Amino acid sequence: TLSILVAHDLQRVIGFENQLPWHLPNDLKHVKKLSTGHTLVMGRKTFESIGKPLPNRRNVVLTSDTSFNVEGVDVIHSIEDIYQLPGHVFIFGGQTLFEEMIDKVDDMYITVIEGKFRGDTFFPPYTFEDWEVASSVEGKLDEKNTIPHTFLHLIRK
Ligand SMILES: NC(=O)c1ccc[n+]([C@@H]2O[C@H](COP(=O)([O-])OP(=O)(O)OC[C@H]3O[C@@H](n4cnc5c(N)ncnc54)[C@H](OP(=O)(O)O)[C@@H]3O)[C@@H](O)[C@H]2O)c1
Ligand SMILES: CCOc1ccc(C=O)cc1-c1cc2nc(N)nc(N)c2cc1C
Repeated sequence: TLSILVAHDLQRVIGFENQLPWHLPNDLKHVKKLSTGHTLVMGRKTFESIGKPLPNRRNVVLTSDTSFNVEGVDVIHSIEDIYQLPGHVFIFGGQTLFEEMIDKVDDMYITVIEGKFRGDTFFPPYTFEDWEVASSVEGKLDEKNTIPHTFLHLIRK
């Protein structure tokens, strides 16, 4: 299976100055639950943003840099390389990867951040005419997690 994994706000903002615009521990827990034991494919900027590979899963970085050879990270240099990766592969960002992959993926695991943030990078537009809502689950709020959010699993019709 090839899936997108993304958090975007009400206006599809995903990032600002190479980081997330929001602090939301529960979204990171969601990512952990979905992708542990599986594969993440990410662009070079996203990787440099996190700074090290995420534990307990295969981290794959897409870059044109032929000098890229980082411990605990597998590198790929083409979109076409993604299709040779076994198991459940999650397209992990950022904007460029999402734009390149949204027409190719089986499904999407979206965390809708129910706020309006300043962004400089965006998830591409999509329509529910093309995507069935397999599930929609409201995130629980508390002291550590104060921004309303909804976990959507969308499957291409
Ligand atoms: N909210 C979220 O779900 C989420 C998730 C991840 C990231 N983000 C945010 O997204 C933003 C970053 O997005 P971005 O678009 O600027 O960068 P990005 O997608 O993370 O990385 C862009 C880089 O990926 C590489 N790349 C992409 N397609 C390629 C291809 N076909 N062949 C070779 N290399 C390719 C290139 O690296 P080289 O220049 O080295 O060739 C390119 O410059 C940040 O603000 C970050 O915080 C948000
Ligand atoms: C680009 C900055 O994003 C991060 C920085 C730190 C951490 C820490 O776990 C996680 C993220 C992060 C959260 C994310 N959350 C969701 N729902 N989906 C993603 N595709 C995603 C990707 C990254 C990279």
